[PDB]
Amino acid sequence: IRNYEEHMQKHRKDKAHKRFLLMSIDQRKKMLKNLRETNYAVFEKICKELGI
Amino acid sequence: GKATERADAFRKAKNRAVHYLHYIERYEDHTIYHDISLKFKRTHIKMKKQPRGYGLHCHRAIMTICRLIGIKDLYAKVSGSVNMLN
Amino acid sequence: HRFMEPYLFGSRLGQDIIDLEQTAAHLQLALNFTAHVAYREGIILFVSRHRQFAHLIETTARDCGEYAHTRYFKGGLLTNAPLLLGPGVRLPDLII
Amino acid sequence: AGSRLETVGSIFSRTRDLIRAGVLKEKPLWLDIYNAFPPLREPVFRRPRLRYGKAKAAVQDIFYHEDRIRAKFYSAYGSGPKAFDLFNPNFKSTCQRFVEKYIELQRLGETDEEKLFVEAGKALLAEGVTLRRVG
Amino acid sequence: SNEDLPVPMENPYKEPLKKCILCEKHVDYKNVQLLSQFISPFTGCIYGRHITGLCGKKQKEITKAIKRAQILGFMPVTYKDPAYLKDPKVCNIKYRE
Amino acid sequence: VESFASMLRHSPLTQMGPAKNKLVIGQIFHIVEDDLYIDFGGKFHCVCKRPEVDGEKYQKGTRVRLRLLDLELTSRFLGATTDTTILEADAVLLGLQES
Amino acid sequence: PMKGRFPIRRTLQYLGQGDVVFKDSVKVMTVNYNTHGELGEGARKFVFFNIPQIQYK
RNA sequence: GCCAGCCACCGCGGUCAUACGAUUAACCCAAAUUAAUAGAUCCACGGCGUAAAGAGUGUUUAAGAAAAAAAAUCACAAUAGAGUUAAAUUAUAACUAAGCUGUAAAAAGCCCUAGUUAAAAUAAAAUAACCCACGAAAGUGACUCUAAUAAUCCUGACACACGAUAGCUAGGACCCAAACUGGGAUUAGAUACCCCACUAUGCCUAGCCCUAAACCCAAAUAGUUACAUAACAAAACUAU
Ligand code: FES
Ligand SMILES: [K+]
Ligand SMILES: [Mg+2]
Ligand SMILES: [Mg+2]
Ligand SMILES: [Mg+2]
Ligand SMILES: [Mg+2]
Ligand SMILES: [Mg+2]
Ligand SMILES: [Mg+2]
Ligand SMILES: [Mg+2]
Ligand SMILES: [Mg+2]
Ligand SMILES: [Mg+2]
Ligand SMILES: [Mg+2]
Ligand SMILES: [Mg+2]
Ligand SMILES: [Mg+2]
Ligand SMILES: [Mg+2]
Ligand SMILES: [Mg+2]
Ligand SMILES: [Mg+2]
Ligand SMILES: [Mg+2]
Ligand SMILES: [Mg+2]
Ligand SMILES: [Mg+2]
Ligand SMILES: [Mg+2]
Ligand SMILES: [Mg+2]
Ligand SMILES: [Mg+2]
Ligand SMILES: [Mg+2]
Ligand SMILES: [Mg+2]
Ligand SMILES: [Mg+2]
Ligand SMILES: [Mg+2]
Ligand SMILES: [Mg+2]
Ligand SMILES: [Mg+2]
Ligand SMILES: [Mg+2]
Ligand SMILES: [Mg+2]
Ligand SMILES: [Mg+2]
Ligand SMILES: [Mg+2]
Ligand SMILES: [Mg+2]
Repeated sequence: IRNYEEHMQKHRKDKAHKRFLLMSIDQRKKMLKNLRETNYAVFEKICKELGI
Repeated sequence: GKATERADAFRKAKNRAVHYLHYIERYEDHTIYHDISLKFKRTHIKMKKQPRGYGLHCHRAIMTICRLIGIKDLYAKVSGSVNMLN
Repeated sequence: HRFMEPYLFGSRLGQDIIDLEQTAAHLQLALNFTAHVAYREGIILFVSRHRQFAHLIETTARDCGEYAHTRYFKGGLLTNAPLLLGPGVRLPDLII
Repeated sequence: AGSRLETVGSIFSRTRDLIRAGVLKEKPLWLDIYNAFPPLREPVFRRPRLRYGKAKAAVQDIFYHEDRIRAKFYSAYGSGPKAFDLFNPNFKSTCQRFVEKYIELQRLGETDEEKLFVEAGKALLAEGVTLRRVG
Repeated sequence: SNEDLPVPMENPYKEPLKKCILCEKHVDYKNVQLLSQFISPFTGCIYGRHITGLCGKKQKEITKAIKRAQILGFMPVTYKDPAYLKDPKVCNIKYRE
Repeated sequence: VESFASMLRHSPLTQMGPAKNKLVIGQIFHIVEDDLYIDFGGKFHCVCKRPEVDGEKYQKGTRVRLRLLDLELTSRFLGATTDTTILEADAVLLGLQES
Repeated sequence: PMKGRFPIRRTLQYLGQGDVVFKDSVKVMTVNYNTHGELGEGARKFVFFNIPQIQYK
């Protein structure tokens, strides 16, 4: 996700990567919800360390 | 049987009928052995076994065939196309 | 052919091999059935549309005293027998 | 008169049903033979459907341990100088002789294929046959 | 108990699959001779599979290698280089009849 | 009684292996003006043309030498459920049998 | 019923043939089960078959 | 005698009507009969290639499925930047020629033209390709480099992102093609097909518009070849 954002800042009109960036965020958003509902202690540490 | 004249049409149909004959088993000579559900092309016909008292409640074409076969107790429901040949 | 799968012993380098063990069982009944219908004075017809053994098969029936038909087969021969052959014709009781 | 439907059932099934029905009052002569001697499979009409999907045939390939030995001989020496004869039921081919002596040689406890192949060729040379190597 | 039945083994007579002309060989855009043999001398066109006879992998590589030399300045575009006109013939097309 | 499985193992057909490039002798059973119908022991009969040398001695029952290539010529074409056989075999003439 | 894996279980007779009557003191039933593993076969089949019968009564 | 009139639906009557009106006879209900309006009843546990029906595409939320097994892909033309040019054409120059373009046949146009030699820019990408790869779809096939193609591998909207071509707003480019327009010819007329000239525009940068026979008219994920041919086509079917 960080790599795509750096790519997006240079090539603004690129649309294939912009779709990839949005889908990557959604998948991470879906997985964070899954992690929260199973292991809260690890989810809190992951949320704090990565800045999400 | 098909011909140019109606009178000749009947004669051809009768003679060619005896060449094609089936034997239909009759449980106790009054009903089919078990309920039958079939879908011939686009015609849905369902037949159910019945006791001796209540008999011959079927399509008017089915009743004509049933009286010829010998079945005297049957219930039949026809769904979809009602074409006589099918 | 799909229906010949049970009767095939196996395939040898793409060439199918017929299981003679099943052939012997079938041939034993075939000869047994053929003789019985001939014992009861039955008409036997030899039919083979192959242009390499037509003369051999035709001579085979003559020696046995039976009938053979290795020529072109007319459409309404066995079915529409009265018109093709004659008014009253006794149909063959077995076909080979 | 009779039934002319091919797909209803076997000839035996229709004939006995019509007789039991009461329309055919003259029993055919072949019917009695059929009752005494029935075939392995009753002749019931079936539609030759074409096979689709992952289904394959059940026919097994005809391969033997001899064939593996024969492949090496054909690969190395090609076809033998002797001409194959299919008219003789008891014909012994040059490759067949090589396989037979190969089986006897390996019964002595030799496992290396190279030793088995080289010695077998030398043994055949002692019998007078020609084994000109190809290439 | 019968040892005469066939065993479930693979086919021992499987002849090795045919190799293309340039199989296991490294094509390049610098050797003009290798690339020039697959070009029509009169016109400069590139032969197809039915004429070249190469497989599906080395046919694309030759096409890409040739076009790289066209622009980089290593071989003529509209005709075959006359210096390599006497190389052995590998194509299956005949013009003289 | 010998089992059918043992018969195939020792049969000459099995010992031949692949049919390609095999020297098999055959006997002529039918003669035409230029075609020689030769039976080499296979399922079908191969057809060859009379050579220009010693062609007068190729008669019925004569034994010749053949090089089998395909046991039965058979190919598949598009739109055909079943392959169309030719009911023949492919072979070439190497000369007459050396008695 | 035509649709469904087991259309028989969606008829009045199947809903009425299950005889499990809870006492007047039972209010809430909580069922937890897993969708994987062979140990949960009894639990999953209990949910798939018997629960509609229990709720009906 | 398509007149007067009849019908619940299909229909009858246009000088030989079992349908109009009357008569004879018959049929069916019966102290009721017929007509008119409401009501009982009646659609899909059926379908979606050709019939009304799979929405242009992908992800995700709500929600729901999991239950046996098993599954991260891949030579090649994805995409977005940066640099580059073979073959053709044109500005332009020299030389020769008087004609050059155009059609079934001509006219108009040009003669500032045509042929040959020399040659930028813009635009478009022979043969390879009888190959079938990449991307979610629409799409992509001249060369080089950089960045790069989600998910440990279910379903999911009106939400988020995208979407050929034509069209709009502003700046730049213009070889060539070219709606509109003008001329020539054809025709009864030709504001059409045919011929000549030229504009919007097709192109680059930034923004918008969000439409297609966006059709492989066949939805996604797992499977089966059993059962079984409406027709035609690209065989039939099960589960969520
Ligand atoms: S067959 Fe190996 S590279 Fe062509
Ligand atoms: K190009
Ligand atoms: Mg109707
Ligand atoms: Mg009236
Ligand atoms: Mg009148
Ligand atoms: Mg009326
Ligand atoms: Mg009246
Ligand atoms: Mg439609
Ligand atoms: Mg449709
Ligand atoms: Mg949809
Ligand atoms: Mg959608
Ligand atoms: Mg959830
Ligand atoms: Mg760009
Ligand atoms: Mg300019
Ligand atoms: Mg003029
Ligand atoms: Mg000029
Ligand atoms: Mg393509
Ligand atoms: Mg996808
Ligand atoms: Mg991917
Ligand atoms: Mg989803
Ligand atoms: Mg658009
Ligand atoms: Mg546009
Ligand atoms: Mg535009
Ligand atoms: Mg406006
Ligand atoms: Mg503009
Ligand atoms: Mg312009
Ligand atoms: Mg122009
Ligand atoms: Mg005009
Ligand atoms: Mg499209
Ligand atoms: Mg659609
Ligand atoms: Mg679609
Ligand atoms: Mg969907
Ligand atoms: Mg997917
Ligand atoms: Mg699928």
